Amino acid sequence: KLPCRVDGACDATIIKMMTDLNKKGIKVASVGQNYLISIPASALFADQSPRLNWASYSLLNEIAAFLKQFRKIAITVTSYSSKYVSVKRERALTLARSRVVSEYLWSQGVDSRIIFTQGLGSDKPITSYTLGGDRSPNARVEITFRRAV
Amino acid sequence: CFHPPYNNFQPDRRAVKRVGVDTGIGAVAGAIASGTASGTLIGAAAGGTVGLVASIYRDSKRKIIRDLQKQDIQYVEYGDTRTLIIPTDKYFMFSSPRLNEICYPGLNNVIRLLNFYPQSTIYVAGFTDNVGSRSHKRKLSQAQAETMMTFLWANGIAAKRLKAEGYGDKNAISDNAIIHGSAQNRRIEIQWF
Amino acid sequence: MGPVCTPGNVTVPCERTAWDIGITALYLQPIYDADWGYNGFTQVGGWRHWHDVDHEWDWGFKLEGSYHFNTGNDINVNWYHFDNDSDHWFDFANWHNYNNKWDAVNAELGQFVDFSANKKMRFHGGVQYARIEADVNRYFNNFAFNGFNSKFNGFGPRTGLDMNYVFGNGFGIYAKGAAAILVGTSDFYDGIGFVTGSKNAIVPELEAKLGADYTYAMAQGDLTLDVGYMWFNYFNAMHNTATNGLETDFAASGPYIGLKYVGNV
Amino acid sequence: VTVPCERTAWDIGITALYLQPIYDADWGYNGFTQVGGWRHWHDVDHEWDWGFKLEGSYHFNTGNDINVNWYHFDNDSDHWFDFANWHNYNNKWDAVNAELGQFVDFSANKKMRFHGGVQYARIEADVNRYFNNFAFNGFNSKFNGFGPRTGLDMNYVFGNGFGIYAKGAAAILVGTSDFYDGIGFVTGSKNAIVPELEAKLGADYTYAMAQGDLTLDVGYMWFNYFNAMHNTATNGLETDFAASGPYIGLKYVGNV
Amino acid sequence: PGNVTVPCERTAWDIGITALYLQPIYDADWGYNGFTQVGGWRHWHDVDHEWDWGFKLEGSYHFNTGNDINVNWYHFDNDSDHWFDFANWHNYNNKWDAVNAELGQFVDFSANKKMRFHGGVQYARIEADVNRYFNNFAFNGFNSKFNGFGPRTGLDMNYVFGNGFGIYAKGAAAILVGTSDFYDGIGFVTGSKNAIVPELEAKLGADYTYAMAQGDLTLDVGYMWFNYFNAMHNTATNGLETDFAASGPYIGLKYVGNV
Repeated sequence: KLPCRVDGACDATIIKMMTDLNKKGIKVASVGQNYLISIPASALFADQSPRLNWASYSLLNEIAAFLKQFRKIAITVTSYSSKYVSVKRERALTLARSRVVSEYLWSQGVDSRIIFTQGLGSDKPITSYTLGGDRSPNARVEITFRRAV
Repeated sequence: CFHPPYNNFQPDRRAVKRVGVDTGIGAVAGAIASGTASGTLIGAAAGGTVGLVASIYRDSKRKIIRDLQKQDIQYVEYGDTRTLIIPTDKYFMFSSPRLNEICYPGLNNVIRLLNFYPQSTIYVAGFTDNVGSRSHKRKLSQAQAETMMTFLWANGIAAKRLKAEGYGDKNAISDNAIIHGSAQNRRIEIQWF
Repeated sequence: MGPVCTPGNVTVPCERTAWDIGITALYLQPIYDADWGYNGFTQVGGWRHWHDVDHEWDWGFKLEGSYHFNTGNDINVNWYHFDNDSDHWFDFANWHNYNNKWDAVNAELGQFVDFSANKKMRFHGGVQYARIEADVNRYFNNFAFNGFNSKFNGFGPRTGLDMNYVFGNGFGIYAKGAAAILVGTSDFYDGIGFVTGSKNAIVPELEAKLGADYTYAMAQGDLTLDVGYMWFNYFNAMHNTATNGLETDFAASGPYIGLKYVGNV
Repeated sequence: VTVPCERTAWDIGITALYLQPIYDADWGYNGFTQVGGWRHWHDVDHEWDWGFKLEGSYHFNTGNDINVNWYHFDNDSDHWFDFANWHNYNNKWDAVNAELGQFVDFSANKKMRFHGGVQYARIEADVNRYFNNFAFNGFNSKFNGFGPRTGLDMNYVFGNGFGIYAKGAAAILVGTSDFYDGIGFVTGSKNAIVPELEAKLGADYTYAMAQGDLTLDVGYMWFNYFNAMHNTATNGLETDFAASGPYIGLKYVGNV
Repeated sequence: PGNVTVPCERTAWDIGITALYLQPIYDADWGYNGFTQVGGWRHWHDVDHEWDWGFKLEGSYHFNTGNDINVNWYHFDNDSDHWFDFANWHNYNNKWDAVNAELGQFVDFSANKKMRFHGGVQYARIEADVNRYFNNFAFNGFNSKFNGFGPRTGLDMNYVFGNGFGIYAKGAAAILVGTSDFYDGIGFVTGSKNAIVPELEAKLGADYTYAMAQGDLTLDVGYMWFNYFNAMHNTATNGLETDFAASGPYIGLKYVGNV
């Protein structure tokens, strides 16, 4: 007579997806209700370009499937890139990357009232090892949100 | 062989105990199988090396994280920043900085992990749920964080490598309007680089 | 891509001047090649089964002192000393006795590195002088028969590695191996065949050890108990015409247990 | 330099080796022909044959890997020194190496892998001399050995997967060597110590599969045991059993 | 405590020439020839190869991350004479050529100690000819030749004190596949084998370097040893097969020019 859970979401599939994402080099982590999905940008875009590889749309499809399990209110997609040319260049590149990922995720309908976007360039690194291009550890895209109820 | 409550803050020696037990049982096996002194020595050496290879990756990081994951402690690593999140419902007595001793294994486990990073820097931060006055939450979180810092220092961590702070409901990792989320909120974070 | 990155960006340790003295007891057995390993025979219907020397295990020892100084540079001077008197009773009518002496002095400059918090290694190169000796005497049931002899002494370099996988908690597994080359003078004299010879020659050599060690810290220094197994091999050691062959390999293998005391300054 | 950061993975590999074995001077010369007053001795002329190598290994802690690899090689070769009489060689060689290795980075191009461990080897040689129709006697020699093995491998990768490698190592083995010759009516069984040298070179290309890495390599390998066997049936006394040959190989490393 | 940062970008060339004062050595099988007999005392005579000169010439190209492609050529030619008796003697001509093409990498563990790990292909051509003479007559001497090529690996240890002065020790091992042929005139025999021969070499000594405006100039003085197992073989000698080796000093000059 009444729904037995949130529509189209199974805990077993949630754990399976989290394990798979952690397996393929993507990072999925949960702290309380705060979920973080760290994407190595080497597996989403080309070298220092806001261009999605057509081979990476399977990865973004799996991500969008993962985000459809939880009932959230506001996602936040952010980007970070290694230092290439100048502050404006990587800031604009990260903003474009975040916009691309946001519009794709919003197109593959994930129920979220707001999807924020920001590009901080290389202002918040997570490693002291800056050697490398976008193969660098801290050239990534962070999709973070808080499960609602 | 091991004093239960923090083992007098002296270095744990489970590895040598396991190696000695394995050498003894290997000597027993060599005596039983061959019955000759050379056979007994060979069996003892084989048992000792078996105990070495067994307790040698049983004392590696991965099993330590698995074990402290077992009680209630969660380990989250990101880049170089590694965080241990410890609940203050199983590890601190009700509304008091008194450390809980019944959970002496897990806390001991924590020390082991932190001893794999001798050059690290430790931030210990305490968080409590929204109930009570602001000053109450501030004082209680600060007391719990300071107690954890003292415990970390006691086990052999240099006093300059610590910084302990207590936030109130300021940083939140769950919604305080619900029960289980509020339960997840009360915690101690141990960050190191 | 290595999202976590705290590699072994350093491998050279901080400067430290210290001394160390080490003593090791060695439970080995020596062997030669086939040219000298077999002697005599038993005849069953023309079936001649040769009788091997099958050296009974003996005990040798090693001492070494080392001086550690800036970075991982250390100087180790080592003496290996081994004596063997092995009988071989191919029958109750006659037998032989072998006196095998092996002495080796090794001067060693080594560079210490730690590839990570766990695995350390120590490259080492230097020189080595070795004096090796064989005195074989035959005997009847009570008549003392004469045997032959072959001596050699040589000098030359030696280089290799020192792989210590240390897991913390003062325990480690070590595998060491090195190769040496010696130029020297050898001689042999045989009173049975009435033949003498003396010449300069070349001996290559490979040695290795493999085992487990434990380091205990003390306020004044460090102690290390190391228990394992040792192998070495010297090529073309002696030469003699009386025996079935002409040349002879000179190898040995045995377990070994030792203590090493390091004291800081 | 830099030690590669913590990585957990399993990996298995299968390689096929086309090799020729070779004896030293003591056993190389078999049979003779007298022509024009001269006498010529016939080269042993071992034929190339397929052995195989299977490695199972596990990368557990930062810059480390425990590896096991088993070599199986068999040879049934025929040699005629003259028309009426020949011999059949049946030479087997099995060798398992279990070692611990440290992988180290020196640049984006050159990497190395140090390794130390143990290895066990059975080397067998059965000789059946044959008249034209009748089955004649032969001589056998078995050596079983066990001992340490230390080596270093240097890989050079130009990016995108393609690269080269050169892997050298030395080992020492002790065990039991026994021989049995019927014509001379001699049999013996003694303990013996044999050294071992080997090296390999080749090239290799890797493919970044979604679940891991598929590493396909091609190479050549040389090895030699000194004083491995011995018998008086041959005109010499001791042989240093050695071999060399190419080998293809497929390897798969899947992260845990 | 931080060190061992591989050398920076360097593209240059270098060439080295070295004179070698070499002494060859055979094993017991070939090292003894002839005999003198005094009351049943049988004193065999060592061959005692006369010490000869040889040359090593090397050219190398240094490229990215301090790597280098280095090719060496060693050439040795000795003609020794030994009279076992007063009515005959033997001349021994030994000629050895070696080509070593290595790819190697430099390593700077500290400001004082450095390493160099190299690997590549080693080719050798080794011949020994023995001619017996009744003080005037070319008798039936025997010859033994072997050629081979194969892998070679090695490690070089340089402890430098700065200002060019330093000590060096390089040790390497190699294995070769090739063919060895022998002809024995007195024994009326000949043969050929597909033979594979291992080898070890190790050299120690001292080096000096001085800074050029064009590059660097080094002088090296050392003592070297090397050995190929079972290089040659013949029934003519008392034994069957000979282990071949040599040892000797050497002094040379290596110039590296920057590009």
